[PDB]
Amino acid sequence: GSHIEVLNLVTGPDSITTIELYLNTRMGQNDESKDNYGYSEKVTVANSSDQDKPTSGEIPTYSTARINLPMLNCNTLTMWEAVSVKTEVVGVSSLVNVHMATKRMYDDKGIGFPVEGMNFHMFAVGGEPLELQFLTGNYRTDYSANDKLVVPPIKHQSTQGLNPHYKQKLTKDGAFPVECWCPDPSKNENTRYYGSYTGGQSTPPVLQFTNTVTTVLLDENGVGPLCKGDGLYVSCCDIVGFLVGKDGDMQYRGLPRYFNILLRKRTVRN
Amino acid sequence: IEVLNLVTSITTIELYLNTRMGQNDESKDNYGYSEKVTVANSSDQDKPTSGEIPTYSTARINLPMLNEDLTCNTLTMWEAVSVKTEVVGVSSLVNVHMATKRMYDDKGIGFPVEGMNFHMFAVGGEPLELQFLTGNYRTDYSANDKLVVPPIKHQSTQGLNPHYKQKLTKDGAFPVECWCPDPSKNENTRYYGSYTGGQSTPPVLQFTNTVTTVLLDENGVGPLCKGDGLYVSCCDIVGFLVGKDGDMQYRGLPRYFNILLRKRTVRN
Amino acid sequence: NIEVLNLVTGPDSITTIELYLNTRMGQNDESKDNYGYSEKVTVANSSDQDKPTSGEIPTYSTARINLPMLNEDLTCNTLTMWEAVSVKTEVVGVSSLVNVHMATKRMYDDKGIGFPVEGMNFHMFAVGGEPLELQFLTGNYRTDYSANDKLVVPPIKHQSTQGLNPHYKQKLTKDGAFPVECWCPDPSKNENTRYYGSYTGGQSTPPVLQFTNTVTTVLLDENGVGPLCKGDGLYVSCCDIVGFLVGKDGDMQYRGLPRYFNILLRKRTVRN
Amino acid sequence: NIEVLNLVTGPDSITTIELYLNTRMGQNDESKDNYGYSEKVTVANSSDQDKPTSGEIPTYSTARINLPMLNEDLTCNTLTMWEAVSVKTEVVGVSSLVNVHMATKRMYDDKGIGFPVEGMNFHMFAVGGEPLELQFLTGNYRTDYSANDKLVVPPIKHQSTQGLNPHYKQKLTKDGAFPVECWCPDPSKNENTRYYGSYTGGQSTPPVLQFTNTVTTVLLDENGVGPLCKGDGLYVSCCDIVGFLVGKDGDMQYRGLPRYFNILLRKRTVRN
Amino acid sequence: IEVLNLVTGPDSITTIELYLNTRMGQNDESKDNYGYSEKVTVANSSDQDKPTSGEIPTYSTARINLPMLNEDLTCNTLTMWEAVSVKTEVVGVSSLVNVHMATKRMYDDKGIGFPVEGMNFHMFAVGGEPLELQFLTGNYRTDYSANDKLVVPPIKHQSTQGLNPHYKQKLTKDGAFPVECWCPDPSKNENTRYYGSYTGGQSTPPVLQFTNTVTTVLLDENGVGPLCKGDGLYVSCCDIVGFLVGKDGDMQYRGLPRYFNILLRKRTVRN
Ligand SMILES: CC(=O)N[C@H]1[C@H]([C@H](O)[C@H](O)CO)O[C@@](O)(C(=O)O)C[C@@H]1O
Ligand SMILES: CC(=O)N[C@H]1[C@H]([C@H](O)[C@H](O)CO)O[C@@](O)(C(=O)O)C[C@@H]1O
Repeated sequence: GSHIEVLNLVTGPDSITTIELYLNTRMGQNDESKDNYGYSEKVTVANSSDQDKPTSGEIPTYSTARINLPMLNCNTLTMWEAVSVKTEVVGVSSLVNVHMATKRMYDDKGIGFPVEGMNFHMFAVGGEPLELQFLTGNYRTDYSANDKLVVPPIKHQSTQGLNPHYKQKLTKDGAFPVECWCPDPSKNENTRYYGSYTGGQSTPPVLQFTNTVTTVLLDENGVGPLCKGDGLYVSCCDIVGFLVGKDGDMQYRGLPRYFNILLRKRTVRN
Repeated sequence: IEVLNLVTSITTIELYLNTRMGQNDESKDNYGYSEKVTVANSSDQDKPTSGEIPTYSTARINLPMLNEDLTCNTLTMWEAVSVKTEVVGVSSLVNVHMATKRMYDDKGIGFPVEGMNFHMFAVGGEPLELQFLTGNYRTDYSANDKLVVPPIKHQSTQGLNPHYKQKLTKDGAFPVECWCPDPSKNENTRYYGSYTGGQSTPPVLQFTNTVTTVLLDENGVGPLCKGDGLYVSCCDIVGFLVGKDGDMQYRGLPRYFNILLRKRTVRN
Repeated sequence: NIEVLNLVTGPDSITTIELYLNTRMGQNDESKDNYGYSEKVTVANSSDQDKPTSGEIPTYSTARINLPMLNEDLTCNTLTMWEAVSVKTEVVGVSSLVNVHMATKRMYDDKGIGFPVEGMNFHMFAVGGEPLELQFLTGNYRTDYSANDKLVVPPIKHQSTQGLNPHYKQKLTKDGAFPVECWCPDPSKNENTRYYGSYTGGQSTPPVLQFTNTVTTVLLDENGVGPLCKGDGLYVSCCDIVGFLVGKDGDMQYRGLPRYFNILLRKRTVRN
Repeated sequence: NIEVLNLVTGPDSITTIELYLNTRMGQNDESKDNYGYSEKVTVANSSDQDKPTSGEIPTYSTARINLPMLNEDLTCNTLTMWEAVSVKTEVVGVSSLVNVHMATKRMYDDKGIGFPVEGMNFHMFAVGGEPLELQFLTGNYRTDYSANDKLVVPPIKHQSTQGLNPHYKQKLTKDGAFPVECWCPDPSKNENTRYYGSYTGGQSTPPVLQFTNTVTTVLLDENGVGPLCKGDGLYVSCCDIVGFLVGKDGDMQYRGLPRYFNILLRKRTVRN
Repeated sequence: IEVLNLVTGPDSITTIELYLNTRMGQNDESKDNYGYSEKVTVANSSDQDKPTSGEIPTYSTARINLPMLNEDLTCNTLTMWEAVSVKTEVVGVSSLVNVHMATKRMYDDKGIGFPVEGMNFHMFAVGGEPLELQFLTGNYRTDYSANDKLVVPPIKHQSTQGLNPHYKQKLTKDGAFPVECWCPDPSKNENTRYYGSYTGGQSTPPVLQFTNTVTTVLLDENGVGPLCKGDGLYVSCCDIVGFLVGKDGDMQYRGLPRYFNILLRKRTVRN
């Protein structure tokens, strides 16, 4: 029904390190050598809810990585503590393109449709894998066209709400569908996550990019994510809209995300 | 309640509430949605079908029973200090392959869940106090006798008539469309709500585990839990699912709560 | 104006006033159908034949509240007045807009939802120590209000009233009588009132509304002085249009919601 | 460059100026029909035949206000100037946009509301101690303004004026005469003026407007110095376009609203 | 660069003022359509995506010479100009209050001409060296050979539809680097501050502000601003305010100029 012991900071030289990385988008065609890279395959639409079987590659998934940190280690131990992150979406300016082979405005005389519609942006930084809760708009969705997707082995009506028997951890890049996995708010004590969704059909994307913003990862007690086994975990998804082909066929478009994470040495009980 | 000193003594309570859009049985199809919306032919024959009406989610939590010294003139109560609350499953709206109407002459995406959004939560030391107010005084709720609605109707209930009140004491039973928070009461509850209307309006939603909502009032006093009960209420409508033929259903999402409480001494 | 002196201290120096105002959208009789809405909107054939029907015009809501009497003697060197310090105010019944089964026009070839109340939003409130002072300004100087002689409008019309003509003023002294479309707060007066307003227009625009019991609006001015209640009267005014209800055949009515107020006042000494 | 010294204190060291400016949308004669609107908008057949009709072009509103005389000996090493410290400004008549019964196009097969005034919004104001300095910049260098010889525009046309050509400048010295479409604030000058503006475009966009008497805008710069009023003149300028009125047959006109100002000034000593 | 103390006293501060005109595609100030692109064209297929010359917006940029600081470049410390703050505005916003140009129009040829509307893209950067760029495109197959004055990579690969760090550049030429395929490199630009926004969609209302009252601080979290290498200050921007829709539905980008007023101070550094 209703429901690590942190000591002092280590000071002096080499008590701080920074980790820098980017994650490329996982919209469905996730192979950097292939023509549709950075987009999904063409979206298809189920005839009925009990025949909802998306094609292989039409499904966005989370991006994720584990980064090795310098090895630190007794009655106490030292852990890396994530203090802050500077993060930005890369390639926003690529959306200033209206000459691609797309549907166009004004009786074939106007601009090509820009990438537009649904936006979904999330990132997470933690000291262990992001903990996931299963929740879907259709419990009957059949993911069997792509056995590389990680989804529950059984299906039940209750998964259109919150059924806590259906959980996971984000342990693989380009494998956990966004549409059915979300952060588990009853866990993730050692991760910070931030997300937004703007829906609708052809909604204008609203995006910003700057190298001047720092996000503090410390909690209300002044403690950041503590990196278990000297691993830092970073996850994200950045859907910026749909590309609309000549005939009306549509694909998700995603952009990469950059991270610069500041960490510090923290002594902990052992 | 005359509030005295803090006891120096803390606890947290964690829970979620599932949405009550109308199909509220977790074992059946369409859980977390309403039944198909229907439309009255006239205002004097406005009788929603059973299960097409969203209602408030709510629960009462039994807190740890505090020692009380009835021989003395003070008592200890739990005081709700703050809450971290989030809508769960927002990413589930990133789905345009469901059996829905679709864009661009049957070649484009399925329509995502879109349209009206309604988001509210409340945390208090007693049931959320409600005021009746409706868009149509004549609405007939008799297709579902489990709904809690007034026993009589009157034209004046399209505005504020203070003779029509209730308390949110049952989950999945009080229609959002005719009950709102009573701003003349709720001295011992904090509530927060928003509505964004229109037909096919983009949902705009956020989720994070980093935001704390302070529940202390202007005197530094949080909700005080009468009889060791903590009351949590919400509703989170994120839009409508548009079926192939244009039939529509409300879609709602669950809400998570993590409430911090402390012991407070009060006059008995 | 009033010469403001020190605050009065002690255990009787504060009071609070709580009230609500029901909306005045046009059908303002609580015993009748369509309460809280206007009558059906009609459209002029030409600007010189612009005569709204009775009850299709929203008006301001207003009340004067009697405060506890101060000053048993009025011949004194100084007097005491109630000073409004702050207000907690909310729009009531926002959740009532979560209703798409009313007898309305509907989406997707008669299969989808009923249209929710949507379109133009207009929200304002005022708290003062005397009636809200008003300036006339209209979109059409020729508008003929004679279908309803209970509306308070100027007795003469002139072209210049489509801009600001300071010869056309009034005070908000009657509930449900001053049309919103032709009367606005007079920004050259209202020294003893605080007012706040917003407008979001367009045809079928989503209403965007909030409600909470946690927000206090401070009424003190830049000198730390709130509205001072002349004759021990507190004046509260508002209007809250949340959109239009679209009937089956396309006919439309304004929809308004009530507003709640909880006002904190304190005793202030003034020169007499 | 004026060298600022100390503030002058004591009685009579502060003054206030209150005024309003009526809108200059194109029909700018308060005695005539359509005051506060433009004439109907016309559309060029080609960029080399872009000759707007007289009265279809919004212009800036502006006034020079004579301040109280600062009488003093002019031969000494200091002088006194009025310094504008802050302004409270509001758009007047926002509630007038709550009107959907005017002779307009209407919604839902001639059954619904008249279209409210909607679309493009442009709001700007400026307070300074000399005229607002202007930069010419246009969307079409060939625009022919000769239908109305009272408009102030450059005497020559050149392709480069579709960007910033610093040889094309002016000063806002006349009300209802400088078109908004081709004159903007010069950001390389205006050291002695503060200006603030916003534009929201699109075709039928909802106007989003606020009004309150509770907001003060500080005019002091980063060094604590406000506009200094040369020759005891205070310059106020604005434009407030709130959208278009859509007539029965689809003909459209700009609609503007007046703006109110309350400006606080103080005496400042300057080097002579 | 090892940053030491501020230089104080008379002449320790200077200001730079400039504007940059927009580079939408027709970038010749003596010709018609200046400040706009040429007419937008649409590829028939992905492998025939070859924009016409002049239809492609590029970044504006300039390097400004600052007062010379070091007569002897072999001293054990040197002085550099440090950019502290910038006041920047988009110029000519009021020019968008124009609905009588030769455009498509509303309401069955009776209403207003369409105003410039749709996609907005706004960015500026101030730094002590050229803005560092990362290549990223919506279509690796885009053929820029209709205009060999555009600076783009000679070899393009599918991986350029995401972030491939092998594809970088520096913004060293005005009116030459297309916005559609070059963005700031977030893994570099340690000595530049950049700010950008994009609002997309088809006919979206432009939402724009202008004022002379806002100062943007360029100091980083350590209190250090961009340090001007070789006494050069680098300013870059792009301000797309939408499209002009011609009578027949043909569309062109419209851009506006941007003004900058930059305050700089003398900073000692190790040499
Ligand atoms: C709100 C309302 O009154 N709905 C009524 C509906 C609608 O008028 C039509 O279905 C059109 O949607 O008709 C019913 O026969 C039905 O379908 O069950 C009765 C129901 O009470
Ligand atoms: C604003 C206005 O002038 N309304 C007038 C209307 C409208 O012109 C039409 O009904 C079209 O809606 O016509 C009336 O005969 C009516 O219906 O009562 C008189 C009324 O004065």
